[PDB]
Amino acid sequence: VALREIRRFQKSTELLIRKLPFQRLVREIAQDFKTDLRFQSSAIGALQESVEAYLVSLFEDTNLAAIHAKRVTIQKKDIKLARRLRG
Amino acid sequence: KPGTVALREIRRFQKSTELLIRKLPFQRLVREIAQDFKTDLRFQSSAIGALQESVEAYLVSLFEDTNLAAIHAKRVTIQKKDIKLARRLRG
Amino acid sequence: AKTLKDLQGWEIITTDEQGNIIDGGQKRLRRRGAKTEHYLKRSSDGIKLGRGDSVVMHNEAAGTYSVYMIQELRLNTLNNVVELWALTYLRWFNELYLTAELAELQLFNFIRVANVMDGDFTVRYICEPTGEKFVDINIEDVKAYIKKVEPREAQEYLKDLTL
Amino acid sequence: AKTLKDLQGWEIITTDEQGNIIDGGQKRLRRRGAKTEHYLKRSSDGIKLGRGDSVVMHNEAAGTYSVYMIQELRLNTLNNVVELWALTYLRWFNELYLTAELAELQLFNFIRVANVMDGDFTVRYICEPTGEKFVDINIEDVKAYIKKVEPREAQEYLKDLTL
Amino acid sequence: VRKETYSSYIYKVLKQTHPDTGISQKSMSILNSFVNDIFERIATEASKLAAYNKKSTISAREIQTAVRLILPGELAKHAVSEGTRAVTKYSSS
Amino acid sequence: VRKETYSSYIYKVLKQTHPDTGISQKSMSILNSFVNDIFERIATEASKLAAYNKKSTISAREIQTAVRLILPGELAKHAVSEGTRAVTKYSSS
Amino acid sequence: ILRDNIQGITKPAIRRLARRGGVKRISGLIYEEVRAVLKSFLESVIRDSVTYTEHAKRKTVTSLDVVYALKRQGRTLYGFG
Amino acid sequence: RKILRDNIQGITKPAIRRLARRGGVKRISGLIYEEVRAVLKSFLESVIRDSVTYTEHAKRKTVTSLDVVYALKRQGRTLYGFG
Amino acid sequence: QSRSAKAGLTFPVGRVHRLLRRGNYAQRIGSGAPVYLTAVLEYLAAEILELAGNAARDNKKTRIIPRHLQLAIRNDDELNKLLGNVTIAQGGVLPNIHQNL
Amino acid sequence: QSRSAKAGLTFPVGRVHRLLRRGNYAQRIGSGAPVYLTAVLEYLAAEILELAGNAARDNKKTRIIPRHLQLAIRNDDELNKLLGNVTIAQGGVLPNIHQNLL
DNA sequence: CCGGTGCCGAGGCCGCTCAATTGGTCGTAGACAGCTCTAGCACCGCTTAAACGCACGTACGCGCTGTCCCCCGCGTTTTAACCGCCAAGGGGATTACTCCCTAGTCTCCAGGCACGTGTCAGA
DNA sequence: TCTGACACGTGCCTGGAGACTAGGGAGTAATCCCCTTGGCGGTTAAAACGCGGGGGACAGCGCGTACGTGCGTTTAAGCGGTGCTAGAGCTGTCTACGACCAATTGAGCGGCCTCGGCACCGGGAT
Repeated sequence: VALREIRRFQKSTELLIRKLPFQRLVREIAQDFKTDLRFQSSAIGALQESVEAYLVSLFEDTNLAAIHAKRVTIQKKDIKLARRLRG
Repeated sequence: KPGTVALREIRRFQKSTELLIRKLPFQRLVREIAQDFKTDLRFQSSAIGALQESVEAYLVSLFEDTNLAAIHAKRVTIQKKDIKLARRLRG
Repeated sequence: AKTLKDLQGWEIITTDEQGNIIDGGQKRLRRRGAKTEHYLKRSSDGIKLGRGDSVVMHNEAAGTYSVYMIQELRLNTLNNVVELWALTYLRWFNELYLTAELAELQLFNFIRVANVMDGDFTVRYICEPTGEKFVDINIEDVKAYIKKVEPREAQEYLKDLTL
Repeated sequence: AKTLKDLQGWEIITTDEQGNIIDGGQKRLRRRGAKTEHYLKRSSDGIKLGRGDSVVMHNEAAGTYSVYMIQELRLNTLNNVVELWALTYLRWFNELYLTAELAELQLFNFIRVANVMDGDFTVRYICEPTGEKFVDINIEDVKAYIKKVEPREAQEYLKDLTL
Repeated sequence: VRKETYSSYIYKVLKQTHPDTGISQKSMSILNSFVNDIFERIATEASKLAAYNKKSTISAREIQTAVRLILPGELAKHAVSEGTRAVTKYSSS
Repeated sequence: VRKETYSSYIYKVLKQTHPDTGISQKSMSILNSFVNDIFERIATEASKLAAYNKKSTISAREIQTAVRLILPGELAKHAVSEGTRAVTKYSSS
Repeated sequence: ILRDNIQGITKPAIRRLARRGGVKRISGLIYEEVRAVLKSFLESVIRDSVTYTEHAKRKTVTSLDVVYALKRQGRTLYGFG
Repeated sequence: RKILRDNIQGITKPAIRRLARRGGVKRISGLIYEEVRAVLKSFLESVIRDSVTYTEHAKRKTVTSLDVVYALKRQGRTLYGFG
Repeated sequence: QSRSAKAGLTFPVGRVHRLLRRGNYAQRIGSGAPVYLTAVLEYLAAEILELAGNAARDNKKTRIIPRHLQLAIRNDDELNKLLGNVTIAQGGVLPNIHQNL
Repeated sequence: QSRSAKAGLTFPVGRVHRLLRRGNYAQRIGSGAPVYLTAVLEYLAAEILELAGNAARDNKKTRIIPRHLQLAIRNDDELNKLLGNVTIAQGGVLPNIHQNLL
């Protein structure tokens, strides 16, 4: 059931993060920098395809950080080091 | 007591700012690495020390992250897998 | 203000500590801990525009006035000659409700200042543009957290005080 | 060769597999596995200059000839119009010793080719410019590892065969 | 309107090696931004490279050195071998 | 001969606040390369930022936007507050 | 108005991203940390894109502006310009 | 023309030990000194080759401090104090 | 007969020269520089298109989707080192798994 | 007087303008741009110099060694976020230890 | 750290080529001004995948212990790293002039851009 | 078995190509030193090796608790289809601001003394 979900979400190229939550998220973040600021409809999809690429590049390395410590389940201290080692 | 003069050496080399890597073996290393790129290629003596400082600041930044990866893995010693991870976490 | 043509009615007052001083060009140094404050008073009457003041301004499309509660002001940004993030107020379309919505006020709208408190105006409760969640808290409790703490935590403070 | 004024006596022969073909501009594609080879023959007599050949050239300061055993050749580098990393030989100041020292040969020095083997010349042992470590190995054992494997491992191969 | 891309040239260089394979417009924009990023990378490398020798003329030497600085491995070795073979045919005419 | 460094200006701007503190020549070259790298960063950012708007000039707004892009946080705010004050004291003369 | 929208991306979405990354099991306390990482990441990227748009006297952040902001941060995105 | 046969061993084991004590490492395993020198070889094989292409772009024969600091500036490892 | 035909390539030499002149990369520009950049851009586009066509032939599809381009890039070694800080939209991730899972 | 004296700054306006004109950044260059750039890098040099002076006065020294510049850059948060990919000649390392070692 | 020579290295002092500064003058890219049309925002609704829980076994995180072995540390040998010093040499500068190569300006034209209707993928 | 987007002729117009000019920047030769490299003594500070040991690394275990998975269940996410309107990207003037040409000049880059705070010692408490 698990590795079937890995094989499903590792072959298809769909939008993993939802569109309108990401829209509200980037609007809530950009409202502290410019009020009544519009977004291009391609720009939010570009932000989504960059954020879901950076998160997958972080997760595929914190999985290496988890299996380096002879464990399978990742932790908050795994991703803290996974960001802190390169960012 | 074992393991307390290592912290003394850490406190000595953290307060200091000298060159831990020796000059002439590093110079021979840079020369034998550039031997495959240009024969009879001379180096400026400032450039060798510049490469030594960049190598030193890259290696201590690798070793700090390696020790942090060992600390996160509930250990105090480091292994080859830690530096393999740190190279696969930094390209 | 928008540009330097509209910035000819204010000057940069850079208070270092809670006392009112200038000490040159922003202490001549960038100093942590002692967070610098800037309230810009016009030379006509000396009306202060500080971090937590409630200014009155006519809207750009309505014409009817509105109160803006200043949350932050940033000296010399890119599009504007000085930026001002202020919290909006709810118009009754004389009781005025509070709103945690940030906006930006220009210099050609601001007319007078009015410390709107509970019983020239009267606050009743913090509200929202959705039309619910009336929390009967005046502005005196949040201005200390606005003036003392940077607004990165005060935003979540008045967002958690609502709902 | 040094520049295009001296590169008018050779052409680019790009053999894809071990067979001798051209197939356009380096297979028209970059293909892994099938490592491409380049030996450049002059149009006067067709003398091959391949990866593992031993060419003869007069030195730039000595005048007496010297043998260079080609380890690698890189088409169209920056300073030279083609670069050639060749292993040097030890002059007796007719037996010639082998040397694992890389150098670069220009086109205005190369005269003839000579497959120097053990008993026009005679190899005795691999040696060094320090003057010791005579290892009586001919060049036929290393040319297969030169032609089959990229020189990043063949450098350590003939460095480990010495000492 | 009047926005130049590299769409037709990418389509023509695709249709002479794999003539039975189409290409999407999204992948066309991907390849256009890809070659534009490589163009501005080589240009901003050659600019700072000509600034280092106090020159003002970008030549084939400057772009060849910048493209052997940017592209890693034997890909640059095949790239300069194609570039010199093209510019010899160009300047020889 | 003819090496346009930043030695005397850095030495003068040091002594106007802490006049009893010396400075080594190695630290002087460090600060020279420091301000040269920041100048190169802001100049390349302003060049790309003027190329991104199809413009041909670099005004003070271009360098102000590029330096709000480059420097992080409150240091950029203090930097633009210093720069705008200096250009208003410069141009109004 | 807009508040707590970082809970709009939920823990099954982070589970989907983690299955794409190649994990087998994840903890239940990593979700707030992943949200805190994403908040700073989107804060930096959105701030650079807002700076790029506010430079050009526009009032709409374009895909070209956000791909320039991602190019400047060493995360060069393709397919938009 | 020096026979520098694997001078990556010239960075001896107490040198990596001193670098680790500067980095804050309590104790090192014995299968690390062979790996750290390979990491150093892989790093220098990039940065020295970049500096050699930089200094042979300008038709020179000396690798000056400007060449290595520009090669480190391009790689995102920007050195100070040399140019 | 034109400049691109005299070079013998399928990429525009004149557009490269005009963008090099208008991009503030130098004051003067030599003759061999835009045709050299034209040749290396044509070679890079031809190699990435050949690898994308190989991915499309190995995935039984007649059109280059972005997944074919990302699989062609990440399956190659030197193209991944050239495009390490490159995130392709609508392409997902390279299929790989760890042995310790 | 020069443009730096008219601006109220101690850093060269004309040298920065000449380097901007000879650096091939644009065909045209505005008037406020070189004085803005000199003001910015003058403020940056002044801040790093006063932090280096604080690091020297915390060591009872006057001549600023490069170790003082390293300990002044890395102790500040926003300068270290600015100079994240920097390498300082003769700087050593931060005095730093982890709690899971002692 | 007191404190003493001392030292070698920065700090003023002089000073002289030279690029910063001023003044006209032209010319040319941005600032206003309209417009227009276009892509983005709001909202209601309609399905509808999917997030949100409760159980629930269960399987790995995690603490204990127990062995064991490998590296920390010290003590003796050793060997080349640092210094330095002379000497050779070679390439990095800087004229120099010139020449040829490219910017500028016409100049002709063609090519590659926007539709477009015929044609080919998917479920 | 179904259809719905992608690809071959399509006028053009405006950007690319050829030709004809000078000017100015690189590219040949040419000094001459200003940096290297190299090989000599030397001497000593780390480097190498051997052993003791003991403390951390690895492995097995057993208590267990947080987590994948199964099944309702909301419920907010995705698509559509509206209307509308804010502003992006145009054209057009011109105008204000910069590039470029001589003149000038202080200034800020090199020599040259002139001291002056850091080094590392006796040795003392750190």
